[PDB]
Amino acid sequence: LPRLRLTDSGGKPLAFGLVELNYTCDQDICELVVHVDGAVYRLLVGINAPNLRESGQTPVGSSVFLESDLVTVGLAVDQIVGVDQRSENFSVVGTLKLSWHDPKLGFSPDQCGCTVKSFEDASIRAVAGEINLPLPSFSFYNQQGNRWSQNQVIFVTPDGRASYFERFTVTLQAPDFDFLAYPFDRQKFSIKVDLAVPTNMFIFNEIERFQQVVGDQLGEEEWVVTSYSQEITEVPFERGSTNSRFTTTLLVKRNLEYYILRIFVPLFLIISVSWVIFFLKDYGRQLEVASGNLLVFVAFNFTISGDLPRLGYLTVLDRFMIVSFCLTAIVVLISVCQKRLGAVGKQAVAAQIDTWVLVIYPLVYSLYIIWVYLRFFT
Amino acid sequence: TYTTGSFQLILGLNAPQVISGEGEPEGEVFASLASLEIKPEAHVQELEIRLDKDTRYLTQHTRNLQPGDTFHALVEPLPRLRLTDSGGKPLAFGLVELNYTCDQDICELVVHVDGAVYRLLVGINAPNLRESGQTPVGSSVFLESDLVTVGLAVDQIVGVDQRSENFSVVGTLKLSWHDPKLGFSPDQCGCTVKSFEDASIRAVAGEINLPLPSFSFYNQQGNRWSQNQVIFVTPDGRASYFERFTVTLQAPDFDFLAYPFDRQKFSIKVDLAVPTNMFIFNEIERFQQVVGDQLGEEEWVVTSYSQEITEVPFERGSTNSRFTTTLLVKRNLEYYILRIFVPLFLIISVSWVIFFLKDYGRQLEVASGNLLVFVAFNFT
Amino acid sequence: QGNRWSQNQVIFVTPDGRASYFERFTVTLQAPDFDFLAYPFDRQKFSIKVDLAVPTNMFIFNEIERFQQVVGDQLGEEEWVVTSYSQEITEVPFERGSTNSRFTTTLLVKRNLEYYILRIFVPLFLIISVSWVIFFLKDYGRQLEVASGNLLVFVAFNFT
Ligand SMILES: CCCCCCCCCCCCCC
Ligand SMILES: CCCCCCCCCCCCCC
Ligand SMILES: CCCCCCCCCCCCCC
Ligand SMILES: CCCCCCCCCCCC
Ligand SMILES: CCCCCCCCCCCC
Ligand SMILES: CCCCCCCCCCCC
Ligand SMILES: CCCCCCCCCCCC
Ligand SMILES: CCCCCCCCCC
Ligand SMILES: CCCCCCCC
Ligand SMILES: CCCCCCCC
Ligand SMILES: CCCCCCCC
Ligand SMILES: CCCCCCCC
Ligand SMILES: [Ca+2]
Ligand SMILES: [Ca+2]
Ligand SMILES: [Ca+2]
Repeated sequence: LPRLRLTDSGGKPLAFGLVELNYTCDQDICELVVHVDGAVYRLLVGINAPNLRESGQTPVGSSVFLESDLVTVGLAVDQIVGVDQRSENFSVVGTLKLSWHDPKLGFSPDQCGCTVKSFEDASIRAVAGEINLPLPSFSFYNQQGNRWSQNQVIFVTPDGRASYFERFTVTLQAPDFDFLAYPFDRQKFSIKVDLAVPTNMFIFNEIERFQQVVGDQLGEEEWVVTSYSQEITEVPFERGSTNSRFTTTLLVKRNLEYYILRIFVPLFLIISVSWVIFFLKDYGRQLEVASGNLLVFVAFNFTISGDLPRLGYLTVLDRFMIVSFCLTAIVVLISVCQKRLGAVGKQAVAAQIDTWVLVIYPLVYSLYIIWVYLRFFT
Repeated sequence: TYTTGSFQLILGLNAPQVISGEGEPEGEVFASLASLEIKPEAHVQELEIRLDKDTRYLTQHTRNLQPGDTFHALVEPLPRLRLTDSGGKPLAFGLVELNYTCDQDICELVVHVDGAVYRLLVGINAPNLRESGQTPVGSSVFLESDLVTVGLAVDQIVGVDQRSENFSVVGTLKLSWHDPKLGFSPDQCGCTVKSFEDASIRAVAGEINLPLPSFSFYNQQGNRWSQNQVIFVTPDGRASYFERFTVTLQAPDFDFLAYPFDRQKFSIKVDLAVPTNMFIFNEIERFQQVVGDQLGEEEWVVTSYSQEITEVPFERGSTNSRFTTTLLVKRNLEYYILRIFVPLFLIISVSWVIFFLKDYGRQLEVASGNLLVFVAFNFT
Repeated sequence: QGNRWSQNQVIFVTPDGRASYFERFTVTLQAPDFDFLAYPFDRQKFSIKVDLAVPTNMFIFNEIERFQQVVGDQLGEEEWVVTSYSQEITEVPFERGSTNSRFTTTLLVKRNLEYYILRIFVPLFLIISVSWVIFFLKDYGRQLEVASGNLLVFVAFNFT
């Protein structure tokens, strides 16, 4: 059995549980708070109902405890306008909508001769401070710097139904990025909207899809969206209590054909040039061609240096480039050794080395690819 | 709990209008203060003070004295002792002992000791300071500084500029203190928490006309971006501040001589903008992990961290508190080793191996080609 | 996108009630409709949309005035060449129901083709011709050496 007590809105005690409790109102207006402190329990409460021991009827009348105001939310993404891979942030353009019901905002038409009252170019905080009523203000959790806003409007109906509309361009931090498997990496773009009020005042309750969540645009894009989701949760809030959160997540991947055709095929041809020369039996020509192919490899590497992000740590592509360069240089070393062996009159050993290299090199490349796949993608 | 504050009391005798709370004084008095019939309660406090080479002058402020009160002070290790009001007009001089009596409605006093370590004894309504006997009784005679709790957390290092020697960081800051002047009565607002939003501590202090512990970043470059800025106060007077910041800080201490094997320190300094006799940092709160973990790799790897409170000289004399967070960082060594040193070693080996050849034309041609390969790799 | 820079902003009204607005602007506009697949032979549209912030039952665009040339001529060459333009008034759905008017200006533009042709394609053709012509030789060592050199020349031109 837990302890039960009753206090006013300031914390002054009024009654204590004996578990049951009773009180009678003396002041002009009494605002009460019920404390239960200690497992699952049943709490029964009534006003002007001394028969709570044996009620009989299903709960009648209006609710005794105050209820939170319910908010409908929706978000749509129009265009991803940038991604920063060193500072780990991205920028997005979209639209946001909020809707709720509050009888305190209602008005009488015969005093204005109008059905719709509107506020323009003002944040919800400013309007709340102007009309001296609490409203469900919000913020972006990972916002970097100021936010650009267009078509900002709030309008209210006589019954008290209010709605908010905004078109935004914002930059959001994303420390969850992981570029280890570049360019085969997959990322998540998460947009979080948090209410700036306690959960006992306002709470997100429904999700509205006023448009397509991810909009289609003409032409190609750098990032391709595979799927999306939307969810409502609760998170701890400053000064205790809890605040609601609305999250939109986009799963994205890069364009693979671009990287494959631009990098890997020319690299394969360059490697093949250094492999094929071992069929020659004139070792001077082999040495000269190997020396030229190393320079060609370096030139291609710095030509593609533009598609090589500088992050301060190694990706898959960097490792492959390093291994390929090392093997290309080892080819030149072996060619010099074979030239010397042929000069001293041991051509048979040079031919045996040629056969060994021709057999071994592709096996080494295939084994390295298998190892990379095992250690980075499973 | 109990409560503290000032009050107004209206007493009436056969005057039924008093219960309305608006009774104006009338007639001839009938009641008086009871405490005036006996001796007043004494307060005694003892302090140990030291006059360093550069700190030969010391001053202390006393609480307010009511008319009719008396003040006593003595010093035993001889330095000079004197008493002045808050402006500074002299009131008494030491003979070392000193004595004074209060004439004005409110008296604010300052004790001067100037010249080694000395004992200072002070009392209000306590002429027996020569032989006190009892351990220091009552409330403190000298005013006390307000104690502030501070904490800081780092979320992400977002950039480092190696030519201008500055870096940028994202994190969270928290402050908490207690001030009875900020207290309020709930029955006037029907609420337990009063809040201020989207305003700096300076702006709120200027709006409510009360001193508050404002702060700044010592090495801040340009403007600072702030989110979720809020101040809220409880009826007892407990206040707290919260902020999420993104800031760029100068760091002239960087040294890149041993690059890429260099090690650096990222130091974040928070200084109070008020004298130490008003507010002072006293405790460190760890509300989160000081260094937060993030998915993926980072350019800089944090090895260790520390947090410390110190005191630094302040403009217009006195001193101000400082809270410092330091991160020790290093670069990723595998990246540089695998990307630079191994290919360089292979290139050097190519130029070394050619000397086994006995056909010097081939050796010359291969050396000439390898020099060009070296230059190409260097610019790559 | 972001803030707009404005100069010479003025509103003046006559006693009869005739009012007019004037502004000189510099602005950055988003254009997700771009498609660069056929680069450098691509053609694009630059669209400028002005929307009234009031319901159509209050104010509506009714006439188009050509106070100047829509596309102004400037000395020197430009990266983009305007081929044609158009102006039109339409109606679009508005927040809190109803409708709002829209005024659209569209410019059809293309790149300078001579620049790309002369700078890229002719040297590439000559480089390809060098690798084609060597097969007339019957000394295969010379052919191999020239092919190896021409591959490096190709890579150098590509990164140039
Ligand atoms: C290393 C680049 C790829 C070249 C093709 C290799 C296929 C395997 C053929 C092995 C032949 C060995 C003959 C002695
Ligand atoms: C200079 C690059 C490293 C090459 C390996 C050198 C190891 C020392 C061997 C000395 C051999 C001398 C033979 C005459
Ligand atoms: C490939 C670059 C262009 C070179 C000109 C080719 C024109 C066609 C001539 C075919 C001649 C075949 C002779 C055996
Ligand atoms: C999903 C990832 C597929 C990666 C395929 C790489 C293909 C390399 C082509 C080399 C051809 C010579
Ligand atoms: C969706 C998972 C894709 C996994 C691709 C693995 C490729 C391994 C070879 C890498 C060579 C650089
Ligand atoms: C802590 C610093 C270690 C530096 C080691 C350098 C290794 C160079 C490798 C060369 C291999 C041929
Ligand atoms: C409208 C597009 C015309 C493209 C013409 C390309 C011309 C290539 C010239 C090559 C000469 C050797
Ligand atoms: C694009 C990566 C190419 C690497 C070399 C592959 C050799 C395969 C040997 C069977
Ligand atoms: C979507 C991947 C296409 C790559 C084709 C490669 C053919 C050698
Ligand atoms: C993981 C990188 C290794 C670089 C040297 C490879 C030589 C076969
Ligand atoms: C963390 C340093 C790894 C470097 C390995 C080098 C092997 C030749
Ligand atoms: C406007 C296109 C001119 C290109 C001329 C090319 C002549 C070989
Ligand atoms: Ca990350
Ligand atoms: Ca420095
Ligand atoms: Ca597009």
